Amino acid sequence: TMQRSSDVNERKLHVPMVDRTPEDDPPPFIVAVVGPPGTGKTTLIRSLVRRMTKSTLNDIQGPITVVSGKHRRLTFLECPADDLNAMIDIAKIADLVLLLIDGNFGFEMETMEFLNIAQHHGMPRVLGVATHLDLFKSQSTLRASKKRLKHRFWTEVYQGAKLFYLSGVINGRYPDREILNLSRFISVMKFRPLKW
Amino acid sequence: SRVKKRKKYQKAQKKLKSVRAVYSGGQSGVYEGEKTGIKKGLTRSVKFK
Amino acid sequence: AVTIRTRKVISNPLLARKQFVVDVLHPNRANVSKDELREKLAEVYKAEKDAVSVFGFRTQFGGGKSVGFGLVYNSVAEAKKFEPTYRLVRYGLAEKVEKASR
Amino acid sequence: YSTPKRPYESSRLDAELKLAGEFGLKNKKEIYRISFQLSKIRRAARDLLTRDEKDPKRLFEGNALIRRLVRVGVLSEDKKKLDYVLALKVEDFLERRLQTQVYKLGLAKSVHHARVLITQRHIAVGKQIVNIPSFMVRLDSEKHIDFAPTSPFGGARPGRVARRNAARKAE
Amino acid sequence: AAPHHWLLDKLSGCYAPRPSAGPHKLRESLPLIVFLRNRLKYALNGREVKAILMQRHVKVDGKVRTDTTYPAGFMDVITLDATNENFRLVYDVKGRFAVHRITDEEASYKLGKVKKVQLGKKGVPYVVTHDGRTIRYPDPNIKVNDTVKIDLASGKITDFIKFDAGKLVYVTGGRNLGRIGTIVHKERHDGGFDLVHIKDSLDNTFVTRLNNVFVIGEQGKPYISLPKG
Amino acid sequence: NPADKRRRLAKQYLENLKSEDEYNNFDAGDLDKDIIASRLKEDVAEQQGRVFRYFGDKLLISEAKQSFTRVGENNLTCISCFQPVRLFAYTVSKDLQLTKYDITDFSKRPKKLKYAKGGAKYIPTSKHEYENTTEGHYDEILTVAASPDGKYVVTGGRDRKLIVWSTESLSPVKVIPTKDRRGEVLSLAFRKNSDQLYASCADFKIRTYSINQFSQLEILYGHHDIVEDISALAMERCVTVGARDRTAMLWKIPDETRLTFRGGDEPQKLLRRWMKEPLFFCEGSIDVVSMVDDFHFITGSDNGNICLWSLAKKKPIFTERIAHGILPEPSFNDISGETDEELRKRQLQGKKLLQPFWITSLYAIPYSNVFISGSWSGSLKVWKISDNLRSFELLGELSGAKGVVTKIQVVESGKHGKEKFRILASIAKEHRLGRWIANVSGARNGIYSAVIDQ
RNA sequence: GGCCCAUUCGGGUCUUGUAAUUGGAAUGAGUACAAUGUAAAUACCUUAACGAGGAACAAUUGGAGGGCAAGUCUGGUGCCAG
Ligand SMILES: Nc1nc2c(ncn2[C@@H]2O[C@H](COP(=O)(O)OP(=O)(O)OP(=O)(O)O)[C@@H](O)[C@H]2O)c(=O)[nH]1
Ligand SMILES: [Mg+2]
Repeated sequence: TMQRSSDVNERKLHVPMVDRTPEDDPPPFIVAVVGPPGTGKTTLIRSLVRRMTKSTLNDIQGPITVVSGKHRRLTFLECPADDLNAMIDIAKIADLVLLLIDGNFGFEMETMEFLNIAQHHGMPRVLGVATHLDLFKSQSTLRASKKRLKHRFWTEVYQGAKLFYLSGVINGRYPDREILNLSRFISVMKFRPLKW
Repeated sequence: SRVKKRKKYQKAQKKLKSVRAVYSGGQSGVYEGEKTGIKKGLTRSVKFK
Repeated sequence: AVTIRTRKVISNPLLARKQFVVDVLHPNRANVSKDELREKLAEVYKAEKDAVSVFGFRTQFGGGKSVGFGLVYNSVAEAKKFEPTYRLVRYGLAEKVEKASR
Repeated sequence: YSTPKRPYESSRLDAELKLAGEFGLKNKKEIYRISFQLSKIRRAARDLLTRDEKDPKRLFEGNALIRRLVRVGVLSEDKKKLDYVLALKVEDFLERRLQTQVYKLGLAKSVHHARVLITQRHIAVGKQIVNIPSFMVRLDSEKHIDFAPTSPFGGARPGRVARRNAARKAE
Repeated sequence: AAPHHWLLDKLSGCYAPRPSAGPHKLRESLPLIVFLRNRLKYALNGREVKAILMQRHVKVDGKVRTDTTYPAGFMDVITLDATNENFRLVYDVKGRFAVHRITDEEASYKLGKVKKVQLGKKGVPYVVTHDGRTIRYPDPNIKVNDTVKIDLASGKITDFIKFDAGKLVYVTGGRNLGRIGTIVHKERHDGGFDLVHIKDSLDNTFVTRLNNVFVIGEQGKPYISLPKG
Repeated sequence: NPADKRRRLAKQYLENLKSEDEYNNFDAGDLDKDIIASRLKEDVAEQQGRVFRYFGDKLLISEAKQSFTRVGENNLTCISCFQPVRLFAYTVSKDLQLTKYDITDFSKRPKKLKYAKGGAKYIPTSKHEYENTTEGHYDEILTVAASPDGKYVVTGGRDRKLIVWSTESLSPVKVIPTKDRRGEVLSLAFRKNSDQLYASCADFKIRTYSINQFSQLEILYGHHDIVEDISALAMERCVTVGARDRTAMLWKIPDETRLTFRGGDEPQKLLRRWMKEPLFFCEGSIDVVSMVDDFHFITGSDNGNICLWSLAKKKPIFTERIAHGILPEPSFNDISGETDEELRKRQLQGKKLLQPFWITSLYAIPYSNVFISGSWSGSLKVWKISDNLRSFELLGELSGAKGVVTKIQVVESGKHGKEKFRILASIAKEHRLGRWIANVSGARNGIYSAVIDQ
């Protein structure tokens, strides 16, 4: 087990860089919800802020900063889905990315373009969120496309990123069980410092 | 994986006709002749010791 | 054309009932077609179509045969008494839903 | 199954080449599986020879082993001796599979035609359609390998290609 | 989770039915659910055996006693009204509950081993049995381990079988549980291994206790009918 | 001694398995199952009926009224009869004709009623194996079977069809093909007092049908040559025999399981058994059956054996080696082609090429004590089975049937102690499957009826 | 013309090839009627309809060796060597 201990203790070592993020009052972590036009986003930002702050925030606009932890607060904003320019800007400044994927349609070039722009400008943390799981009667094809989306997402982010599965929308927004443990995934993310 | 071994066995048993002389099944029709030549100088037989 | 075979027919006077095992035979058909099977069972035995019932269907591999469990009643009222409520929901007339809470 | 001792010597490679080509096998795992359990069989029969005559183990397990080997069909009815179990080998075992047997009975034109007939379900031993090619038919199921009655090579209704061509030629 | 006496197949379930309290003990009885449902199979599940218990077909010991876990112990004559089912259940030779079918003149009574005779209160002689039928006034010569015959319409003792050397005895208990033949030997010790010993096909010998044995008749004439093979 | 050690160790083994008559002998599970047996219904079809008609020596034999009604049909093949609880009979030929008879006029020859003749008109216009739904026979009808209730006769042959005809008009009500290329039917038997037919088809297959529902019940597989004969009684068991695999199987048809019975007579041990002090030998092909009762049956072989088999013994209980004689050897003017009788006698090799007659028809009267065997020896034989059911014995012969006997069965008359039967036997000059038969010695294509009495 | 052997010269052998055309059969993944199963639903089992030519309905991984330019670089006893 000594060779295992050496080969595992080796991959703790990384390039020692500075942090430059304070520990007393850190800024609210910028969460960017990124999707092609027609999936999640609004409904998703509304559901997350309703679970987080007990406040029905109908008709969102702009960045939305809420407190979601004892010391972690975070800022919600949404890219306009047609603009590559706003896509590029929030790729360059976002810290967490909720990557909306229409799981019925599949992968799409807007989320692929965001993934490549982020990968070249300093890849932030990415949690993929696959919606539209109303495929057919076939729970078999639900599971098949589930696995295929997870593997294709794993080739674009590190192998072992989190793809999250949202069920159908019920009464204007998502199921609060799913949004509860989605916020449980957002609450532990352990951000690492970028360079730019 | 199956068609590859079907077509590398057909290649192998076409190469086997080159090294040995393969029993093809006997005389087909009328004995036409040797069809390829008769060498009177070559003896392809294994001598002892 | 489906084919029917009853085997091991016993009588239960305590439950006012006659029960047996049902070899159902459908060469080049899909399966048992349970309502049509209750029709065929109710005409091979006496009338009592809302008092004949089958529940335990297992088709063997490759089709053709299926073994079920057949029980036929006299007196449709006492059949309604003695049969369970889920089979009554499946076949007959009863429908009471459970209160959906917690 | 289990891999052999020296898996890459040239005699073994030409061996597997001849076996896979002569029996239409897909990879090495067919040979290795059937040879692994044949190794268990004749490794047992070796010990049954190393014990003596009138040993209870030898008498009962020997006639048991040769009778169930005869009923699998790799051993003929007259050789009821225990040294023929040692003379047994791997192609005596994979001549018994259904692909080999369909081709030898002549329902197919080659072992590859036999493999695709079996995997397209045109072949039924007895009552059930068998659909895997490595089936190890027995000496009683040897003569009921025939075309399935659910199949156009039996007597059934012709398939989608034939009926679509018939419909388009009727148009 | 089952005993050995019930003849219970293992492919049945997980929870075994504990009998409720009643006449006999837990360890020497079978309830009605394990009787009717999975032994002679008048039911298929607990719901319909409760259904026929609510219909009240059972007439064990001449009373109805509608209960699922009612502990029918030794020779309680189970009576079922439809198809005049009269069942006296005794022990077989390998420990189970062999339920013999009898007729009406035999199910009109039962018998019971007397346990103790008491001068309880107000000058009343007194007798108990394995179902606890406290019936009034037997003769003074009722020793322990004799056999009363209950009336089963009223409760009175009708006949009496005296326990002595040369009586046909039934053994329910210990490693002799369920044997018949009652004569090779008599040996009353002073506190244990005390009994009358029982023959076999080759007239072998056996040891038991007094309380684990009780008389059913005479050498050739028991008025109980017994099953055979 | 190794087989002695095998027997000894097997005996010790069974003793140890027993290890792992008293006055009380009752077992709880047995008596509980007997209570369920008292509870159940249908003690009707499943009688394990033993031999309850012990009358073999009783009736007369030697003075039967034998009428050989010759008919003008080449090579009659089968015979089907009927009795309710007027009697009709049925014959069928290689000339593609079914013929209905009345037989109930017992003291005289049968009476022709109705033809039904297929021919070249009924060849299907497809040559395709599942549109074989024509209304007549175009090739070689091999077997007829009358219903036990008498609504239908059902027949079939080498055109791989089952045509079920009505009785009152001889009309084809329904056609059921056997859906494959080799599916020629060779034997048909209804189970008694029923509407269920058991056909034995040359695909090593046994098909079963319900005739009044026009449905097929179950196909059951397992012989190794063509299933040359079939037999059934009131039970849902059946007994088939395939030809050259030398085994007879009996089928629990609901369970779809079987009991096999192989032959196994060897001239080495048989000639040694005679050598302890002889022209008898091994076996060719088990050919015909009839289930005598629900525990025994009898098989007719290709070397003239008649064998009696139980339900509880693999090897047969009783044999009878030569049952119709050995054939007349080919003449010296038709063996050799030399001039002198010495060389033409040397071309007979003595006794080495004398072949026995093969029993081509066997009929056990159901549950009775007597069965009838027939071949082309010219004389039917009647045998009775002894009352201990471990042997049979030749009673007498019925010598008015010149030709091959392609079918035997009997027709009953008279009450419980006084009885008379007419034995029908289809007589041809050619075996019912192929030709193969030379030296046609005065044969005629007829119906040999005999009236036996007392 | 392909193939095989061999350090060399050479030797041994034989129906073998081709992004050549072409033909009708087969069905399986998939898409799906159902019924069965089951408290109910899933799944197994049974199963009509559609479903192949780049059968594109588009399996990988690793290895061995070339060949090319009005191209580029280095060396130096022309046109070469690398
Ligand atoms: N069936 C289904 N519909 C959904 C789901 N999520 C969102 N929608 C629908 O998506 C519709 C489009 O509005 P939004 O989802 O807010 O659109 P968006 O994702 O913000 O994208 P933009 O239109 O570009 O702003 C809504 O009216 C929802 O009904 C889901 O999981 N299932
Ligand atoms: Mg939006």
